[PDB]
Amino acid sequence: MCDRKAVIKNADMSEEMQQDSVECATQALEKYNIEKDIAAHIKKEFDKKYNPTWHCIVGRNFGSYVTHETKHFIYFYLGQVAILLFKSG
Amino acid sequence: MCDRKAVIKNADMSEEMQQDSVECATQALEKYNIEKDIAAHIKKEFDKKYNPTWHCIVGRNFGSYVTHETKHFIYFYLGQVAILLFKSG
Amino acid sequence: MEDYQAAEETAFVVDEVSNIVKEAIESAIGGNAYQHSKVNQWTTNVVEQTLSQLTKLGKPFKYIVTCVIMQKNGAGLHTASSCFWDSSTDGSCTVRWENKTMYCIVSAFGLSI
Amino acid sequence: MEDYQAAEETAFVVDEVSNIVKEAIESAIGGNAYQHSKVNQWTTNVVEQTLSQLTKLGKPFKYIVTCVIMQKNGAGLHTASSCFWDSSTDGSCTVRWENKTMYCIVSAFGLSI
Amino acid sequence: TSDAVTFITYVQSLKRKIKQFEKQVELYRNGQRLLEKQRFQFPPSWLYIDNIEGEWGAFNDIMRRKDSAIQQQVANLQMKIVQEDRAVESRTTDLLTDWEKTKPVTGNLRPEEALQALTIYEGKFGRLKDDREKCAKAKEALELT
Repeated sequence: MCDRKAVIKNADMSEEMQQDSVECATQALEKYNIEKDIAAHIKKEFDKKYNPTWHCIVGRNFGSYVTHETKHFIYFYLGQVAILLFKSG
Repeated sequence: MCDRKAVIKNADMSEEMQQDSVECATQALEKYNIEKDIAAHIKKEFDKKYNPTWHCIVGRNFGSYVTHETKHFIYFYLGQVAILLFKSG
Repeated sequence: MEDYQAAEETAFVVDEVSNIVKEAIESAIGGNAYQHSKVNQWTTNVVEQTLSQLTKLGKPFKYIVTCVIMQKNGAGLHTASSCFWDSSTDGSCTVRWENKTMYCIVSAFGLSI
Repeated sequence: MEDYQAAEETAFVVDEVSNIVKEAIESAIGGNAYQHSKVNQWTTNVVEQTLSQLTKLGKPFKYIVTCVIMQKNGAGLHTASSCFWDSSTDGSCTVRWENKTMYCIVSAFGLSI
Repeated sequence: TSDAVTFITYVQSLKRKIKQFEKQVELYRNGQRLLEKQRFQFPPSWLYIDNIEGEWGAFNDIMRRKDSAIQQQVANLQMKIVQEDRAVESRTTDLLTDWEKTKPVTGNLRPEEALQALTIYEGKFGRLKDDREKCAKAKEALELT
């Protein structure tokens, strides 16, 4: 298992939800290959667990300011795969 | 004026304010060189105009899966800049 | 000593009623988030478990259990209960429970037979 | 014939209690919109008026009045209540009222003394 | 629910049209393709294809998710209509008995007071006929019962 480390850039949220994000979204990355489909995983899954409405973005080089509910913002790098995920609903 | 033709790749929105998105993103791109700040300006302008709350991203190589408010979703291109703006939350 | 024990047996203890209601909410709701279609289902389970435990007490009083399930969307929550009974033997307990997305207030009333 | 009249007099008339509840709600609330600072006063006034008119009946019923007020923001609301008494004597009545921006659910319980 | 099942019938009438519109979009999504490889300068108010195709796909998905679902839960509506038309038949029998009793065919009755009594009867009989025809039309529109 390649330790693609959840090196963290921006976050106001629980470490537990941080790192749950980390495994399952890494799971997203592992079976699939496509950024939008990885997003489909990650956003659908936290609409399952941490409830809607989540919003996820998978890429490498972007600028995103959004509004997120308190303790609901994760934004970090998994390899060059930049992963942004915030709740808003 | 650099004629950056816009092709909107997805929308649930009214056409007038879709062209408002086009024009506002044109002005933001002409004003700022930081993609973060492009998103900043477009998102603030829309929150001011049609009442919060939106989320905007600008990038090049990106996918994203989102749940949005009806008539409150747009995703277009200006030049080489993919631009997304939805309302949820 | 015997009189005090008999009174405590026949007295409406607020602590145990509140614990029963909390256990009922935990078993029927627990960590689940709010869905509009199963509000009937958790309300039924909460009230049923509460009344079942209360009648398993054997403690000689008529019971009234009411459950209000509300969603965290900015909705204000207020439950007021002023009543008329014999205060020395009849009692009540309001248990207010929260998760990340829901209010649940269950009011229990016990009245003398 | 006298026995029927006496039984009705000691019966928990659900319609009469519902009428008292709706009159109390209308007197306390009326057609005013939502104000979170006014919810406490509105609930207290509804409950105290319901208690006063239930006591003015003179029936040997301990009366339990609960009020729930929630401002319309699309939130589906359910209030459920399953209880235990001797149903041949005691009764309950749930009155739900709503206007453009309000829901108010009032539960009144009469238990034979 | 009559009105509801009306729209339910309505939505069936749309289904074929959906397919129709769908294939139009198909032909459309072909022609507009030529549009870009015929070097068209797309106007700003001109809405773009992917926008509408995405929202239309979402349209079909939401319709087939919720309208279908609400269509299977019709058994409660079925029994509601059933008991409604039993009540209609009962009221029709009551009106039959009332007509047999009320026959003013005797001439000793003062003609215009009996006329107004027959007018009350005809008003309630018209209401009964309206109820019967409404129940029959709701039954045939729902067409599951």
